[PDB]
Amino acid sequence: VERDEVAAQKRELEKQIERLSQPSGAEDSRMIALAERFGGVLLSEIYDD
Amino acid sequence: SSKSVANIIRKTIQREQNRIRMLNQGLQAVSFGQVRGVRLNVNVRESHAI
Repeated sequence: VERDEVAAQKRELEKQIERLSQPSGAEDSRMIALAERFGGVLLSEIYDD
Repeated sequence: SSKSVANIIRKTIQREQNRIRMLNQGLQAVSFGQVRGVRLNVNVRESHAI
């Protein structure tokens, strides 16, 4: 039980880490295709710096 | 990291193509002998695109 609880916490941590990964950490699940399919740029990336 | 490398290569290629296309506009309609225009053709090699 302790192992499974720790594993759930772990999985949440890696999911959170991944969500910030690429191309610039955002809702990249579909934001990617939604972004390159149209000649636009992510606002968060625009304000990246 | 590999995905990021690929994306940055693609972005740089697009930017350079845009810049070269912009520069190309100034050489339109240059009359030299039978020559009437000059272009810098930029392309992505298939052997590297794949």
